[PDB]
Amino acid sequence: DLKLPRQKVELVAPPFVHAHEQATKQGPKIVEFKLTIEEKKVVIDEKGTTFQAMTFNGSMPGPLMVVHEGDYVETTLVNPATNTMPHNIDFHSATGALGGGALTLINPGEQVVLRWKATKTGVFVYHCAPGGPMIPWHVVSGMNGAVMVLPRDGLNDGKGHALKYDKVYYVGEQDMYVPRDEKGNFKSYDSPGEAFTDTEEMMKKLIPSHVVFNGKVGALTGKNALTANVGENVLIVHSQANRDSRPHLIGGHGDYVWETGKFGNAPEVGLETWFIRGGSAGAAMYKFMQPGIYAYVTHNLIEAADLCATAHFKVEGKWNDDLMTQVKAPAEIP
Amino acid sequence: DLKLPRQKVELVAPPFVHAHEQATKQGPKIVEFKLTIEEKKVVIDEKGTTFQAMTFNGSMPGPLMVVHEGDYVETTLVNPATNTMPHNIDFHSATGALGGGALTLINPGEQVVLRWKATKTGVFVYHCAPGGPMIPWHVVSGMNGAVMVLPRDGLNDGKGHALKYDKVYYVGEQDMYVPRDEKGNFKSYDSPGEAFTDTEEMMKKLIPSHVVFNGKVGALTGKNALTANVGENVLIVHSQANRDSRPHLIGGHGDYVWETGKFGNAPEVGLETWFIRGGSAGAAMYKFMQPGIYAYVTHNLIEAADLCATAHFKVEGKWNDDLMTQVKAPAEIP
Amino acid sequence: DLKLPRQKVELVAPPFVHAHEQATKQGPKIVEFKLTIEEKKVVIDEKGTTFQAMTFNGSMPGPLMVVHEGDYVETTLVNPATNTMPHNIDFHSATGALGGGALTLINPGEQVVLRWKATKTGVFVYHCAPGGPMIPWHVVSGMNGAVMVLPRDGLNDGKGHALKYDKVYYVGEQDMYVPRDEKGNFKSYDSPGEAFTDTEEMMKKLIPSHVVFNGKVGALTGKNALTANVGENVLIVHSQANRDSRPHLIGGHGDYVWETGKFGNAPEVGLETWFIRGGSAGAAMYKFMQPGIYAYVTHNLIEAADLCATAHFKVEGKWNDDLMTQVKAPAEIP
Ligand SMILES: OC[C@H]1O[C@@](CO)(O[C@H]2O[C@H](CO)[C@@H](O)[C@H](O)[C@H]2O)[C@@H](O)[C@@H]1O
Ligand SMILES: OC[C@H]1O[C@@](CO)(O[C@H]2O[C@H](CO)[C@@H](O)[C@H](O)[C@H]2O)[C@@H](O)[C@@H]1O
Ligand SMILES: OC[C@H]1O[C@@](CO)(O[C@H]2O[C@H](CO)[C@@H](O)[C@H](O)[C@H]2O)[C@@H](O)[C@@H]1O
Ligand SMILES: O=N[O-]
Ligand SMILES: O=N[O-]
Ligand SMILES: O=N[O-]
Ligand SMILES: [Cu+2]
Ligand SMILES: [Cu+2]
Ligand SMILES: [Cu+2]
Ligand SMILES: [Cu+2]
Ligand SMILES: [Cu+2]
Ligand SMILES: [Cu+2]
Repeated sequence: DLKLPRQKVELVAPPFVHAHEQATKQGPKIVEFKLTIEEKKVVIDEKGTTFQAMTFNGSMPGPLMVVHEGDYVETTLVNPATNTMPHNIDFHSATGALGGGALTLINPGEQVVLRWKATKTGVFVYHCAPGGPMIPWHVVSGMNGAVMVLPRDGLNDGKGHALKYDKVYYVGEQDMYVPRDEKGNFKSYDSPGEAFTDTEEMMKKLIPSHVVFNGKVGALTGKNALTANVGENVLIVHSQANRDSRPHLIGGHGDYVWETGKFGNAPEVGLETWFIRGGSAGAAMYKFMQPGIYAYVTHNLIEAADLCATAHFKVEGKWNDDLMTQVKAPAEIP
Repeated sequence: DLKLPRQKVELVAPPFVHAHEQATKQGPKIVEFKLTIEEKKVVIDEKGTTFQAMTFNGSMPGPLMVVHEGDYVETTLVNPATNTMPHNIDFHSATGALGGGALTLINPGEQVVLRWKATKTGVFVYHCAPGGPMIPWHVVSGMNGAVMVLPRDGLNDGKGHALKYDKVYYVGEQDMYVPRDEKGNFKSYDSPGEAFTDTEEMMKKLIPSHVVFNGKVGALTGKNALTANVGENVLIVHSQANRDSRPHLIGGHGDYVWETGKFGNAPEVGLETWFIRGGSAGAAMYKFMQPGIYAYVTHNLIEAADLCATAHFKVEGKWNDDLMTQVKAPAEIP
Repeated sequence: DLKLPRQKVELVAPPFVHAHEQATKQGPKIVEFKLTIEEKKVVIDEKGTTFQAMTFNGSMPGPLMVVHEGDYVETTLVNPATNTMPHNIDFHSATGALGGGALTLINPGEQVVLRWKATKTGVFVYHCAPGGPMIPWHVVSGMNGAVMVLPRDGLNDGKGHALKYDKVYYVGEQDMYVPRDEKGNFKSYDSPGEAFTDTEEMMKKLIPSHVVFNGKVGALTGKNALTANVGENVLIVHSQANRDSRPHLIGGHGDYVWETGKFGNAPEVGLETWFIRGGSAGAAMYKFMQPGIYAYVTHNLIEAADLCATAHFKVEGKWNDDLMTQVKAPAEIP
């Protein structure tokens, strides 16, 4: 019935983002994505704590899907028979049927195909929402990601100037609720079903045990640090499907920030810390001016340093002494 | 002394709103409202948990009061002798005397009349504030509502285009603190005074037991779902007098949103989730494009699904397959 | 190497702010500040609870530093030998080296001199950040303040009109984590090092025991109330280095508010309550219209009334009956 060209997208694991154009001369197309649900026990910290995760495509967050305004997004959702629970998908970018959730419920062994038109620009959460108390449980178990709907002319600053990024990263923040036993050690479970009772009791007290980026403490540090060069404009897309976050780039700024994540609104300029409302994604762009290590954190510093919510950037380039200099190194007080 | 025409308003229970004009050719008037305090034990969940509520006009939230910029709002506050405590009222829309709280303290058996000029447009909280530790207790017991001060020319989009709503609903979100006994069951009390000690201990730990719309789990579901039709522009006013909230219309958007609630500022466009700061009201308008059920939630999904914060909309009209379609129904994986 | 005029600033204790110009015809200069770290046991409430504080210049918050865009800020940080721990400083206003933290780590007995160029306007947090789990601990122990970077032409409303304040106050909000013993009394400790284990356990549960302005319950009340006169435009700078806050002036408004704190963005108008994201500072200006007492609170009313987060303003001038009047004093119900 709908006769537009079709384009397949090969999704990639976060924090990377599949190849895409910013400004395009393509007209609308049907863009085809596939997500396969995987339920799996994973390690979430350096002490070896385990967690019953539920994921789109094996990752937390699920992959970033990128399209342009007026595209039709056609998603094949697959729930293999090796899973134990029904799942679905709700796109905050979509209109009707609970974001698609009412049309995508699939038992283990089934798949479904949903199409929605991308009428609203910005970055948006997607997540599983199977019904009732299951909705929060599936989301905080890892079943969330994001989709970016770009204007066809790319991003702008709201004063008529183009904003082009040199690279984009997707940082998905996940609040996790891992119960402790009487001795005070984290509990491990054999199945998501068995984790449910204890996990729900903890969830309703609203305090996470862990808050992590990309699924694990230290995921985006060391070999897996984010990278840039002095002079590069980097877009950081940040989502949180359940709980607020307050991103901050230590040693940098948000030069242009859409904290509510929606490109019909002009970005704010020159922020120190921005706010991602639980159930939303936002985006910040920064042109790096200095080399060295930066940390990207939520600026609840207890969550950042003690609960897991810290990423690093390693930046190459030349140090600018005009911007900052150590006038006198540490020395004994006169 | 002040010689303007007087107009009486018959308040209605939320989520409905008394009849009013958007744009008006009336000039300023003295608009007269009456609020009668009622203290009462109420049921707040489907399990039969009870709660010592304190309310304006018998409802949680108190009713929405609607006026226009430059009107004088004259409120008669009544504290009948059947109540046990002093009460007052603080309007965030008003200027001076702690929002009127310093001029409205009334013991059981008394009434008072306050007038304030509506110099600031937007939606604003009102709440009881009797002094000291009583202030939070009365507010989280249900003594809060909102008032909407419209521009005389009605709402606009900040680019010169009128925004007219077809209907308005008021959703008041209430964080409730109900203590549990040693067995882990919710406690019941014979009076608000007796609930005070246990309730205050719990309040200071900052985690609610319930978060509800319109006073009870499921208040705005079933027979009492909100309603609309495809093509209707609906304004949703949302208040939270004590704690943040992150409203989201599942399957829709906020087409025009004043998250800080104040109409001197242009609305933001095309939001997925917005943020209501504790101690404020905000407003979002959406033109429905699809029929069916929508849920309106705070997008802390634990609060929404497990603690009570979910409303429904039932929308009539024709399904738009261009916006969304199930391409292939659930079927066995090839 | 850098040959600009030098200007020394004598810092003053909050909530006051050192003398400065708004709009200036001075060009860039090197502005020189000195901060001396002090670790000390302090009383934080009227019951006599003690707390192991760590401070810049002996105060919580540290003093407000005021400069203009394009100034170079040269800070001497001193860690006297009477202290027990290493410390450093991170300015959110600065670019590179973790905001200066990577260049300013000093042991007891040492000092360091850092210079950074003020390229971004607004109000910004500064705080200690010595590494790892120490980062949150030093911040919630009191090691944070703010710096205001003004445009050279002073503030404006984003529609071409100047906004000039008659006075400025700095309100620093501090979340404190004081553990309790088995009887339920607050614990006291002999050193910050000894407070660390118990304090960290409590911090990771994310619920503060106290939330205070200017370091103590009631700090900004009584003799130490903030003051103004009817007709005065007052700027209130508010910071929170770790946790969100929702400032509200009871009986007033935010006439012009930069909630994200950055003067490259136009202020919002006519707010009731605004939001300071943890890890940021914001600023609100209000022209007082009515005399009397006002309270300035975070509008989580439990935090304000029960945990310590309330300041007062005493305002002199003539009462305006047009804005508000008690039409009928409290009287028996007919
Ligand atoms: O950045 C969005 C912001 O910019 C304005 C112009 O100030 O509109 C720009 O962006 C629109 C959406 O991308 C474009 O269609 C428009 O052509 C462009 O000027 C604002 O209207 C908008 O809020
Ligand atoms: O939506 C408010 C926003 O729109 C602007 C114009 O961009 O002003 C409009 O609204 C004012 C308040 O309602 C009107 O008085 C004005 O006439 C109208 O243009 C902005 O100034 C304002 O922030
Ligand atoms: O208040 C900042 C806001 O105002 C605008 C004009 O609408 O720019 C003003 O402020 C700039 C920064 O101070 C000035 O450089 C400019 O000259 C002045 O018009 C907006 O661009 C800005 O976002
Ligand atoms: O050991 N179980 O709580
Ligand atoms: O049974 N009372 O806690
Ligand atoms: O008495 N100590 O927990
Ligand atoms: Cu699922
Ligand atoms: Cu959702
Ligand atoms: Cu009351
Ligand atoms: Cu209030
Ligand atoms: Cu320190
Ligand atoms: Cu910081």
